[PDB]
Amino acid sequence: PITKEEKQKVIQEFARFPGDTGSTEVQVALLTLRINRLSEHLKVHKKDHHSHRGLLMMVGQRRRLLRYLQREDPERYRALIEKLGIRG
Amino acid sequence: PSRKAKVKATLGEFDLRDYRNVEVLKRFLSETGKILPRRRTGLSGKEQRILAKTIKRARILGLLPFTEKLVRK
Amino acid sequence: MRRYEVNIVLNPNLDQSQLALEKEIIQRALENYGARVEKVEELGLRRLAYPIAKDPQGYFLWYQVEMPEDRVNDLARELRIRDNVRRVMVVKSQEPFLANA
Amino acid sequence: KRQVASGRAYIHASYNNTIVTITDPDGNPITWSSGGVIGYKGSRKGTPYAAQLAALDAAKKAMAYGMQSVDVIVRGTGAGREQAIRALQASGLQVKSIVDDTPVPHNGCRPKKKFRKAS
RNA sequence: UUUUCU
RNA sequence: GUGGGAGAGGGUGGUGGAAUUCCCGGAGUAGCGGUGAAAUGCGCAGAUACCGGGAGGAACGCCGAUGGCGAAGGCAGCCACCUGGUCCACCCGUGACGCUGAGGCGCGAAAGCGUGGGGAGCAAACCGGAUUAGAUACCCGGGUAGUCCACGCCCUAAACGAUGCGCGCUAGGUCUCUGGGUCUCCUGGGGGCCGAAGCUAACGCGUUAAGCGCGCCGCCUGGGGAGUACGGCCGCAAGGC
Ligand SMILES: [Mg+2]
Ligand SMILES: [Mg+2]
Ligand SMILES: [Mg+2]
Ligand SMILES: [Mg+2]
Ligand SMILES: [Mg+2]
Ligand SMILES: [Mg+2]
Ligand SMILES: [Mg+2]
Ligand SMILES: [Mg+2]
Ligand SMILES: [Mg+2]
Ligand SMILES: [Mg+2]
Ligand SMILES: [Mg+2]
Ligand SMILES: [Mg+2]
Ligand SMILES: [Mg+2]
Repeated sequence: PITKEEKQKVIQEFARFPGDTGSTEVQVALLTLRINRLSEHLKVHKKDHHSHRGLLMMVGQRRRLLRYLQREDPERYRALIEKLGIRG
Repeated sequence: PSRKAKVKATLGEFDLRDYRNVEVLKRFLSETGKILPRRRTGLSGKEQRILAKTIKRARILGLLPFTEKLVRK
Repeated sequence: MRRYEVNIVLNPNLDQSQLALEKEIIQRALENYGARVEKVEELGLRRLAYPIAKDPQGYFLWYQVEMPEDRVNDLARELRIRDNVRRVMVVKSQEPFLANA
Repeated sequence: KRQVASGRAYIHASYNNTIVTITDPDGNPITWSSGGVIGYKGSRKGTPYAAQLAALDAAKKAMAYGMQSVDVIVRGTGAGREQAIRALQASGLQVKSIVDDTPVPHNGCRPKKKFRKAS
């Protein structure tokens, strides 16, 4: 599980400014996190199809956020990915 | 008419989550290791749902019977 | 980590030597698995609701530990090994749910 | 011959017969009877009367062994169940106690068609 | 038990 | 985002007791079983009924609901681990980032197929008994595939609410599951019932709409021929579209 610690570590880590809890960058960061824990959990458990739908929704939501991000500030975009690891 | 006295009233406060308080749990079983319905336990959807789980654990820890022979008859 | 409750029931026919012996293997067990004992209860011999291993009685324990979740399962894999240990139930600690209180 | 004095009276009632097995305080059968043991052969076997007779008989044979006291253990539902019981209560045996101990699965084996459909 | 057609 | 909550949602490992079957031991003896009646069948190599021990498979009684969870299929012994969804509170953060969705991709009850394993109970086919004018059936005795597990296929269904998804608007009453609050009431999420207006061929629906509206998808165009023929794509096959 993602502990409060690990989480808020990411939040600050990507936050646009002091107190930034839900910006495209933060959100995309948190999603990326979960997507990885989950994608991992499914390497083992090839048959947990129910959770897989979760993953599918998470990825989708991320795709949308980024799509919007790039649409708005294409720079913040290139930055986010690189920093994270997306597009890969 | 399931109107004698709900096992709840005939009992002080207690932690429904206690899987070892035999003396208390025992109260919720019948003349058999069967879990009394709510008309009997006098509990409630949420409570009863706990009681049950608790009772099962006690069962496994050889602390509560899964079943008993019926007398009288 | 997390707060667990380890219940153990063993042979009620153990002499103070045998009894103190298993409690030793248990202690090392807990230890070798990062289990830090917060407190302990030992009700001792109690009347089972039904025989367990032909025996009509049981000697109960109750070690409340704090250990790594990633090893609770493995911890019990070991505890059940003792021939006199005839019951091991590790439960997650939970706030008591009062009622009619 | 052994003289048992007190013992158990297992009644295997059912929608097809009913059979009684008197036993010693350890469960070892002394004597037994049934609808068939008595004259009865087929359908008649499961009747409550074929149970009364089987009970008294099983009881008589039990007296000859020295039996005087018994503990009844009813098992299964069936005509002749509560009859068998009354048959015993009478007889030369004293019925110390009565207990229903019919076996019931906590849902384990699939019943044959005859008994499927319920819950 | 079952127990067709008109 | 922070702080709470309920749940048979899912995956892995482990583990509990009841019951059936088989095996061993004891004690006991003439039947048991089965039906409308019976018979096949099982039993003196000792069955049935009773007690003790062992093995194995499969399913989890009460709790259990008129209950809950999930997108659907569907999900209930207990424990731990891994994991999806979701509701409430605070109003903290982003700032239209939204809805729908041809095709694609994934999931998808049962039966069925391939490889390996397993097999207690049940049981297509089948082998018998009976019933009948006949009985390729209904009832009874056996019984193989299968039902179980793993991996890979198949993709169908009364896959049903026979009701596509999202949003806004339109009396109330009553029961219930779960959360909050100043908690005999108020506020939110969910499951039911009666009903305003309104709708409906009628039955009925009615804030969980089948009412009033906007967006997008799918589909229908008399019955038989026929979900057939042909073609194509898919499948090991059955067969699917
Ligand atoms: Mg969760
Ligand atoms: Mg604000
Ligand atoms: Mg602003
Ligand atoms: Mg199947
Ligand atoms: Mg197969
Ligand atoms: Mg059969
Ligand atoms: Mg048959
Ligand atoms: Mg399928
Ligand atoms: Mg409501
Ligand atoms: Mg009207
Ligand atoms: Mg109505
Ligand atoms: Mg035409
Ligand atoms: Mg082909």
